[PDB]
Amino acid sequence: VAYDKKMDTNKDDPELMLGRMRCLEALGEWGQLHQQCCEKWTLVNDETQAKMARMAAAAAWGLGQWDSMEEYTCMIPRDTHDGAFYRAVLALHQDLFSL
Repeated sequence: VAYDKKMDTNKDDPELMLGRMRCLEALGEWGQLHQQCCEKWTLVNDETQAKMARMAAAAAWGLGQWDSMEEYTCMIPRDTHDGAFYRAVLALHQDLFSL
């Protein structure tokens, strides 16, 4: 509700969308989350796309679009735990039982 009010003013800079992507994440609603993600994934910077990448992957898995999951996951840095985990689940879904 707070971010709804806060953004009733206008669309603004980063650190301001990430919050309500996160709340929609924690609430567990994925469809609206992906609706938001697609509308804005392009017209935003890269290091910010990096910030929303994990959310994009999680919502995409929620909707079962691995075609979207694979294009989302190719940005996540390798040193990150969640990046490795999501790459592993992506590969396991497509039956590559060696890597």
